[PDB]
Amino acid sequence: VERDEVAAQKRELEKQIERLSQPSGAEDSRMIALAERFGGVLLSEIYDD
Amino acid sequence: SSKSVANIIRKTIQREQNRIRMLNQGLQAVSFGQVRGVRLNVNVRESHAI
Repeated sequence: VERDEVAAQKRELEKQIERLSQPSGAEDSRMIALAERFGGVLLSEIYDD
Repeated sequence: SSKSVANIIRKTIQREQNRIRMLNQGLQAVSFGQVRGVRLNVNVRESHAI
């Protein structure tokens, strides 16, 4: 039980880490295709710096 | 990291193509002998695109 609880916490941590990964950490699940399919740029990336 | 490398290569290629296309506009309609225009053709090699 302790192992499974720790594993759930772990999985949440890696999911959170991944969500910030690429191309610039955002809702990249579909934001990617939604972004390159149209000649636009992510606002968060625009304000990246 | 590999995905990021690929994306940055693609972005740089697009930017350079845009810049070269912009520069190309100034050489339109240059009359030299039978020559009437000059272009810098930029392309992505298939052997590297794949």
